[PDB]
Amino acid sequence: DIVMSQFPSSLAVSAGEKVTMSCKSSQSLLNSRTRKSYLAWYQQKPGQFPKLLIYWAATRESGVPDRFTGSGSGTDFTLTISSVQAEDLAVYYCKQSYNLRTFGGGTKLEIKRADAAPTVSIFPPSSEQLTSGGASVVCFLNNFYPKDINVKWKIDGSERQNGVLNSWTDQDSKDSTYSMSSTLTLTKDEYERHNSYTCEATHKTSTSPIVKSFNRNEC
Amino acid sequence: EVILVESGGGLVQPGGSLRLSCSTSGFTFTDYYMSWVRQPPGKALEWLGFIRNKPKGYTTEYSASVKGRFTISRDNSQSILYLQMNTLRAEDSATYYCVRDIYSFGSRDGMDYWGQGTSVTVSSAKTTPPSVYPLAPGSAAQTNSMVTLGCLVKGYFPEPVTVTWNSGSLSSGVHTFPAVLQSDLYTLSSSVTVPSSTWPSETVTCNVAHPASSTKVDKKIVPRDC
Ligand SMILES: N[C@H]1[C@@H](OP(=O)(O)O)O[C@H](CO[C@@H]2O[C@H](CO[C@]3(C(=O)O)C[C@@H](O[C@]4(C(=O)O)C[C@@H](O[C@]5(C(=O)O)C[C@@H](O)[C@@H](O)[C@@H]([C@H](O)CO)O5)[C@@H](O)[C@@H]([C@H](O)CO)O4)[C@@H](O)[C@@H]([C@H](O)CO)O3)[C@@H](OP(=O)(O)O)[C@H](O)[C@H]2N)[C@@H](O)[C@@H]1O
Ligand SMILES: [Mg+2]
Ligand SMILES: [Mg+2]
Ligand SMILES: [Mg+2]
Repeated sequence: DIVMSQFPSSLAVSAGEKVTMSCKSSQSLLNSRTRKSYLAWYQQKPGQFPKLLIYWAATRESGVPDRFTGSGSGTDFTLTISSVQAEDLAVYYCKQSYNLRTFGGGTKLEIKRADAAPTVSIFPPSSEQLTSGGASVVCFLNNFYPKDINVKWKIDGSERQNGVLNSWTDQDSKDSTYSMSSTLTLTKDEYERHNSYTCEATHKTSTSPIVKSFNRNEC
Repeated sequence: EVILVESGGGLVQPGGSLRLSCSTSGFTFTDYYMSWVRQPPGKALEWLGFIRNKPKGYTTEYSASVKGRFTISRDNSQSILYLQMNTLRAEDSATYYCVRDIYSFGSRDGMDYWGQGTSVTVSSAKTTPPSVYPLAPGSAAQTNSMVTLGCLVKGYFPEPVTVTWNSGSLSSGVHTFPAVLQSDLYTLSSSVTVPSSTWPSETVTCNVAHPASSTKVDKKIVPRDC
């Protein structure tokens, strides 16, 4: 069998910059008669199916932007993207078709962009959820960058760090920003024995946290 | 227009078996080699095997990883591709893709068309439908202009769950967070942002689909949360 590998595992550049990534095979993919190397490149944007970009090592699929160029032969290959665009955010995979087919492990291309502050929204538990005996307080932190962000929850002025779960979206394909949800889940009983619920977001873009809260008693 | 559509995915218990289908249209099915490729959540693509075209006699070949356990077949009159998966285990949990492969060696190469894929989860846990909760702003507007709403999808299994807003109309301004597995149950949330002159004067509904339990829920976001 042939082992396919790629490097680096991940790379980051700003829009407009050029990027190169590599692919290597355990054995030569060159056919001595045809002189071609049977290597292809695929692009898989976050959440969608893969798209064929290049085949036979250097032939671009019709319709694929000329910014994408493949090169190499034998066991060593490269994919170059000149003038990277925000939408180029994706994992790129190489694949040999010399003997059956085998995919490499992929190279994730991340995009760097200007810092942006998050937009914070807080939501008290729905009446529906209360009927099930549970209570989730949710805070969305949308369209920010960089990814690193801290959320602090406070109930009646006290910090609550138990029962809190955070979840980040993949980078956006159009504006390269991130979004994240912070959810504090309590039982209906505990939720009802407190008044103030606050989520505080601390991000690089400011020295002062963005705070959102409601009182429940003012509900 | 080439169309590949996979079906058959769902929850299977360890040691169980499953048959996936791939309907095709828009091209002469028999002229093409067809492959199956899978992808575990957050992991790399993995080629599983192929079935050759007419001139080559429709012969099959498989990846060492599944050879002896998965088989591929094709119905040349209906133009449907199949993947029979036997004796499954956790490691087989993944999205399975139907892909059009080459039609000849000297013409070109590459898997040029792919289906959307169908998810398979191998687990002993029980299929559990989700609860969908509408998230409207609390009784506190503040600096208005844009309004953000959301919906919490909680306690379901297995993944995935599909969330749309006004049947997709509200694309853009929508963010759906990755599900988090707790115990044997998943929870995720989705947010949508629209101008305040749109909601609540106009309707906003989050549409949730959970294939595995054949469930579809519509939750209109009604004002007066808290
Ligand atoms: N059944 C086939 C067989 O007839 P035969 O049993 O009488 O020989 O072979 C003839 C072709 O003539 C012979 O060619 C080989 C050398 O073959 C190759 C080469 O130089 O390596 C490749 C041949 O490929 C194809 C074909 O077009 O004929 C397609 C191949 O495709 C796949 C696969 O399905 O197997 C998928 C593809 O993506 C890629 O992975 C490819 C792989 O890289 C090839 O190694 O495989 C495959 O189906 C092969 C088949 O395995 C061949 O047996 O056929 C083809 O292009 C031929 C040229 O036609 C030659 O002019 O070149 C000679 O081997 P040798 O050791 O070099 O001498 C052999 O002696 C020739 N008889 C084929 O037409 C017939 O259908
Ligand atoms: Mg690479
Ligand atoms: Mg592989
Ligand atoms: Mg054979």
